[PDB]
Amino acid sequence: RTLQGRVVSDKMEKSIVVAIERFVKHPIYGKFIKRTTKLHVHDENNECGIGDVVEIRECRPLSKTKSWTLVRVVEKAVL
Amino acid sequence: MVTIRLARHGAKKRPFYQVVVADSRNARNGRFIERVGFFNPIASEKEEGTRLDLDRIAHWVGQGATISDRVAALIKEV
Amino acid sequence: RYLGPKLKLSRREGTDLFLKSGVRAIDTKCKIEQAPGQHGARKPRLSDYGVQLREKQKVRRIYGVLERQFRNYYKEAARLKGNTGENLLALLEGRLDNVVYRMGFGATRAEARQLVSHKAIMVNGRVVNIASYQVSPNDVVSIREKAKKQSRVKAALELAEQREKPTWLEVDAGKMEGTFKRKPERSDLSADINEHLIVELYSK
Amino acid sequence: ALEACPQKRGVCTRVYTTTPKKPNSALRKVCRVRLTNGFEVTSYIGGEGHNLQEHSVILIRGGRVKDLPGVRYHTVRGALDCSGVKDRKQARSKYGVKRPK
RNA sequence: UGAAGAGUUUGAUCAUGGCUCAGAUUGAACGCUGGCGGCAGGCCUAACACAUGCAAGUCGAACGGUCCGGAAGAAGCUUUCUUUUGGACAGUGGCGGACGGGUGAGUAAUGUCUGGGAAACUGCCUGAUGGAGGGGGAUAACUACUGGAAACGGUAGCUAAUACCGCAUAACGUCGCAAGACCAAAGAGGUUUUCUUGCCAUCGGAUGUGCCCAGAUGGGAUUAGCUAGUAGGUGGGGUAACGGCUCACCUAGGCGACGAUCCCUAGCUGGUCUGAGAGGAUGACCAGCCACACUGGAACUGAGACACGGUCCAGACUCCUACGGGAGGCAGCAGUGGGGAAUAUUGCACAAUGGGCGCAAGCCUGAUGCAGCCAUGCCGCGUGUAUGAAGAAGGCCUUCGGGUUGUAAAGUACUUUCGCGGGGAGGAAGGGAGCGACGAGCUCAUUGACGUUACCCGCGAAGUAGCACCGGCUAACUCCGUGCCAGCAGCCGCGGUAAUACGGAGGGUGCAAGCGUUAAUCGGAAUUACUGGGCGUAAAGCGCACGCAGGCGGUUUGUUAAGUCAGAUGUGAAAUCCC
Repeated sequence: RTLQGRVVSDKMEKSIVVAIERFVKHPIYGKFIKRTTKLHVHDENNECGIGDVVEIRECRPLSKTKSWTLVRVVEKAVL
Repeated sequence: MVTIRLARHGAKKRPFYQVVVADSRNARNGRFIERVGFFNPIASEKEEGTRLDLDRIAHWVGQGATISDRVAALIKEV
Repeated sequence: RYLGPKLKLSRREGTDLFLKSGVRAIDTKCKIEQAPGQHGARKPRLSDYGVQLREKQKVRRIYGVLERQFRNYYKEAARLKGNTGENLLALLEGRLDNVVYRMGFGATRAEARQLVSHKAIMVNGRVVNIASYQVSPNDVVSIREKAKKQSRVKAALELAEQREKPTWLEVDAGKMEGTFKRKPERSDLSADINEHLIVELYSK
Repeated sequence: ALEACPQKRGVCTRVYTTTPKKPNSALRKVCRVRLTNGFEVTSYIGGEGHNLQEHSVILIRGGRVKDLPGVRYHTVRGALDCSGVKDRKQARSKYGVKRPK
């Protein structure tokens, strides 16, 4: 699965957290609601930095919290 | 073990068995895999006593599906 | 059904309903003309709701049916197209037990209802033991071959001879059979009922 | 009724008499009952005469007495120690009174 | 094709607002009233305590004895005794008990519901490939002896297997490097040189599962900051397998108003009922899943139970006891007692269907198939049905003229109950035997209800009946008695000499054992209103400014297109809702 998000942190090594956001309708009201999720993607080449909106795909669970890996960087920077 | 027996729709004054191929574990009148025909002991409802549909069962036969003693008789009658 | 004194309902309704010996001068309505009870002599004071109520009453009493189905058939007849009043009698007149009565197989609807339940009546070959059965046109209603011997029907059909039948029907005393030509209109039926008063009541 | 049960037993604490409200005046028979529910409420005693003592133990039905503010329950005569009314020709279905031969 | 509420706050009116009434359902009942017949159904209160019986065995084509039965011998007869053989019990050996059946306490959690993913497994069964050479060892039964009241136990001696172990062949498989080395396996039975049953290793199929993931899953914040393996990394340990799951070291984070944590409640779901729909309530019968069997905890053996008739430990109870010491626990079936308003035969039986084991014969199977008790409910008949005199009696009502009940209120016949006699169903045929290789197939016979009900035929007597209510809502009237007196009442009220609402009587309505009554669930309420609403005076705008998050936001172009929309496909748990 390909997910789009932002790099809200690049503190850890080879591990970058991507804040993916989506828009879904309320099961009752129906009005759109904003919901995000943090995913620890792998980045061995430490290429992606904070503010980078990259793509995320499902890969072999590098760890318990990391089951995704960096694919391609959409833009350059948007802190 | 996938077996091919009869599914009794049995009702007060209404005996009808459904020769179906299902797992041996499942109940006699539980969820079946696929029906191959029917059986009417009295053959009163319709003139067509049974409809084995050879080609159908001919598939399960060899796939690992075993037929009971009673059903085998009806099946053999084709 | 009500199951009880029918010779009292006639007077109560003011009109002489045909329950049984309505022909003989024995019918209480012929001897004394007034509702049952002690207050049958006193001058009654009916109101609007009164005329409508007592109206459908005699209507349902004639066919001798429950208030439930009688109300159900009303909703149906009122649903389909055409004048409700007309359709009303149509459905009620379509009842198997009722048809049998019109055919002459039974002395009355009460006895007819019994004949039906006793499987002593067939419809288009197959037997029907449900009085609430809706008889459609072109359907033949004859007596059971095994019931062709019972003295009761043997005397009923015997009197049926020379007796005329409704335009919406046609029986054959010989074969003891019968046919339901079509649905009877209000013109054919000569009942002491005001289809316009029975409808207003259910309006409320 | 607490458990929302149709009926509930209870041991009477005292079988005293009470007087109706403003619009009435009499000696209505009542009795405090300690239902198994854990509550001690007062119930009215229907009939022209009863035989309830201190250790009566009678089943409670549930009915408010417009005359006695508080009595929201009625006693079921014909059950337990509560002997049904005697010579009750009319209300036998209530008060519990077998039809005389 | 789908939508009509009413009563009560005023002296009167409108508005607001709460309560209340008839509806459907519930593994019930009490109060008083009983005939019958089909079908269906039965402790919803103490997981309270339990007498008694039952709830898994089956194999001699595994092996020695005993019990039961048959046949043939040594004998003139008897005693005694020998051989062969059938069944089975005791023992030894094999398989099974984690399937089925019961209950719902506990449980908010991927436990469940819905769709996916993979770091997996799967006895028996099915398809395909290959193989089964030689050898060695052990413990019971049995025999002898001893201890104990018993349970049961100690010692000595003999002995076999599809019981255990060592070596080869390698179809293969495993491991390092990279493109090398290592590691398997028991027969038996016969129509015995031909098959049958079974085994060893590998791949696949079938089927059943372990684990992970997105979304969804009640009430309260008068429950808010919480957390130390607690969050992440490396290595290791551990498991069938991922994972701090566990350990060492390092880093120091992780989670929270999209409300964690804590507390309360409840098996869940599909569904059930209700409603126009939405939605609400519920989830009892049946089907799936989960959890639990004296209370609590834990582990082993195994494909699978952490396992009711398996085991270990802690605690209480009951029973047995020469008190030394043992035997159990029906929230399994029936049943008992207690409790309660209250819910049944400690009955009959296996042929059918289905299930376990066996090649088969055959055995086991209160799973189940039926009957009994109770109208608890529904269907064709509670107090009757049909017939019947211009109607002389009795009960009922009455303006006292009359009218009504009109088998007569008598009888008679009945739908035709009940009861008696006969026949006796399956809405299912085999097991066995004959033909055929006791295989397929064909043929035939026995056995009927469940160790006799239903239904059919015949005979046949009319063969009980009561309660509630009658002011209004509630359908159904006056006289008499009493007299704010006694009493009635859900609400509005009624009764002080004419009371239809008090007690009685005549009459009438309802029920037609149901109807009333009591209790419980849903909507009407557009009174939280998303569809359906309001805030000057009726309940209701923050005192103001400003400002964070959030919501909303002018115009033009391009890329992406995540949301959104469309086609196809997979699943759409099953069941149901809807038709």
